[PDB]
Amino acid sequence: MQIFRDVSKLLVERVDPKILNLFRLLGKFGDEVNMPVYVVGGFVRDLLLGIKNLDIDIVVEGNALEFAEYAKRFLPGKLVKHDKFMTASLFLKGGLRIDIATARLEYYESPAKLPDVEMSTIKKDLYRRDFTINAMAIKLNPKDFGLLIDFFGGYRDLKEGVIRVLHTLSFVDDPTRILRAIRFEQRFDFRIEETTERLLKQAVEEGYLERTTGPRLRQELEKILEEKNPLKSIRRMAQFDVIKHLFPKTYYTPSMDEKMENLFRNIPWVEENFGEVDRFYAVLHVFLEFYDDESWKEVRDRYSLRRNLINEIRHVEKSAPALLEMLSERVPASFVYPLVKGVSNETICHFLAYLSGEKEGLFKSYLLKIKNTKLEKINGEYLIRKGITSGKIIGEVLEKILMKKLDGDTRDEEEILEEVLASLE
RNA sequence: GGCCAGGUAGCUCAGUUGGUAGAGCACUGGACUGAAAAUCCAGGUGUCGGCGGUUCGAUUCCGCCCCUGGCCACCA
Ligand SMILES: [Mg+2]
Repeated sequence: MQIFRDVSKLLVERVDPKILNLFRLLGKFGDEVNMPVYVVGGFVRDLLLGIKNLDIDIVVEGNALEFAEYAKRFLPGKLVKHDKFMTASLFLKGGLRIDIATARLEYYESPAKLPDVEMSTIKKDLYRRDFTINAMAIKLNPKDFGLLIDFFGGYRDLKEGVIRVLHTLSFVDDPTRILRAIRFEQRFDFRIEETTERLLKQAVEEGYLERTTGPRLRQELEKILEEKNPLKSIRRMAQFDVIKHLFPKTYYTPSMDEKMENLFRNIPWVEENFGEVDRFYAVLHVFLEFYDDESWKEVRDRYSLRRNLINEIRHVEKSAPALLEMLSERVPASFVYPLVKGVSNETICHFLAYLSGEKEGLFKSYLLKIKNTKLEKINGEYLIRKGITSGKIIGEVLEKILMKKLDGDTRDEEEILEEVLASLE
């Protein structure tokens, strides 16, 4: 299979001129310090796919700290060195960020061994990457500038739309990929080929998913839910039995599946009308239903979660069937008010996950009715001017006139107020 | 530097239809007992992190900061 290709034309045509000049300069610097310079990762992939990619990952063969320190004087900005893994991050004044890493054999020799055929060193660095499409590099050195370097066939997999791991232990080294793969499947329209699907299933069933830290898995989950087709992602994780390994007490049934369908269907509506909605907590709302205190404590400790989330969830699971019967009997909005009263948008999404069709339209209508229709006059300071006073009572009265206003009867103010006061006797 | 969480008495911590402060312990004495391991009934605790805003009124609703913890900052 063909390894090297010429992307130079694609480079100059597609890439932003600023980033391009940065590439040129970095390559030249590399020639000056006798270090081969590459740009690697998602940038290459997106470059082939015609997608804008801001973050740039540079891989040099040599000391990356020396290369960065060398490129700092010529490039305005702030250098942050981490001497652990020999990596540096150079923040340019333009707002761009350059990530520079070291490619070396962990033995090698000094001075730097000259270029070897097939470029073993950089190959060794690209073998550690997750998927073939992210395993490709591009040489920035002026002589070789615009050289696409693909050992593992990431180009072929890019044309055929294939998600493929590098080796059999890929999911063992970084089980987070189990999620990421799925995300990629939904990021583009791509398919996970047979072997890595087997490797994924094996990885999940062997409990490598639980070994990894919570926050990373939560991060990849959040990234998954912000992609284009969340439903297909959730169902994909369901196929691989990922959901129960992430959340032990969550069992994915056709009922829960339908809930997720309604949920993702109604999320754009809530986001439109009620504003920004966290999709992670929106999904956990359905997932974490009927969790006992122990399990909730564990799942909250693993992936850090709001301590008040379980209260909202339990509120929903408390008022859901009653809500169903309310919408079934065409009950006035005054009775549906206390349930959705002070709740978060995520809670509202959860409620919407329980219904479709006529009940959906009705609940949305009542929702928009509650969102609007707030107040005109009277309330507290004006009730001070009147017979009542001193605390809770007047607030109760407020809720009364609000309820009479939500029942469909609205004319003016003190008329409804007088009705309420007459009913207080 | 990025992200996710917390701050409630001296300590560890609960508390959402906004509506006047909560539990165990820290803390003392006595009954039984020469004394103790011990249990019994028990004597009062708050700028609810800081500050604006909405409300008659905010620990709560919201925005901006202070502080603590965790994840991450080769691969990721
Ligand atoms: Mg980067």
